[PDB]
Formats: sequence, structure tokens, C-alpha cells
Amino acid sequence: KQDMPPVGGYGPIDYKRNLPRRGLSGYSMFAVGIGALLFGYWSMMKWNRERRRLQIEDFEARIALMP
Amino acid sequence: VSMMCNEQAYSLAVEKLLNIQPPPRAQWIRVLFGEITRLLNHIMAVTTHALDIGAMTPFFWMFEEREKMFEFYERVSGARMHAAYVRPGGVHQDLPLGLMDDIYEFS
Repeated sequence: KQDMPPVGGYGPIDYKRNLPRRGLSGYSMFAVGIGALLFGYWSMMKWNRERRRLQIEDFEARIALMP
Repeated sequence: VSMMCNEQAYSLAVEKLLNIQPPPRAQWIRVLFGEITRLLNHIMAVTTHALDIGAMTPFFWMFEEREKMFEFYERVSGARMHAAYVRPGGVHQDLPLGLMDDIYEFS
């Protein structure tokens, strides 16, 4: 008399197949790429030109002496 | 791999000769384990293919879940894999108390 089949309690689990967790698509990408890229170029011309100012300063001490 | 899909092709190849239909509780178990060995080939048929190819991690990510299934084989018949379980006279013996809130827990 002690056999298995239970009265209730069932799901089931799915046979489904989906995980569309997107994801900033469709022209939202290529937008964070370009602006941060020119931001790095914007970081230039305030350092290389600044080091160029120090570069003439470095060559200044050479020319002032040597007579 | 197959432990209940083999011997399914043998008792059903013998019971036709002997003019026997198997009893109805027994037929619900041959479909249950006969539709559980396909969840052993179709795991091994992808991972071992994905090892020749050379991927490491889907070999270990699925056999660690496969261990939750050999506990069934040991609980019902006799051993780890190779079970003389299906007979020509239907099922050998009844599966014990349990294995119905386990498979539903597993699946």
C-alpha cells in the first residue's frame, strides 16, 4: 500500500529559452566611444604644449651659458 | 552511457516472443528511466565534443550537476552505472519511498 504517486505539488520548470538583458544597443553605443576618445585628445595640447614650454626652458639654460 | 535504454531494446525484443504485455505500473518506470538516459547522452554528447575542440570549462560546469543523477541509479537498482535492472518480466523491484519529491526537486 506504500507506493509513490503524490497527490499534488508540481511546477513545472520551463522549457523556455530567453534572457534578453540588453544592454544599451542601437546608436547608444559608438557614442560613449567617440566622446571619450576626443576627451583623451582634449587632454593633449594642455600637456604636450605645456611640456613644449618647458622644453624651450630646458634649452634656455644651455644657450645662456657657454660663452 | 545508456543503462536503461539498453535492456529496453532487449526485454521488448523478448516479450513479443513470449505473448506478454507488461503490467501498467511497470510501463511508467521504463518511460521514466528511458527518458532519463537521454539526459545523460545529450550532456556527454556536447561536453566531450567541446573538449576535443578544446574548451575546458563546459566540461566541469555540467558534470558537477551530473552527480545529482547517479544517486538515483544507486538508490533504485544496484550500483553506479551498470544495472541489471530491466528484466524480461518487467521491472525487477519497486523504487523505494522517495524518488518523487527528488526527481521533481531535480527537474
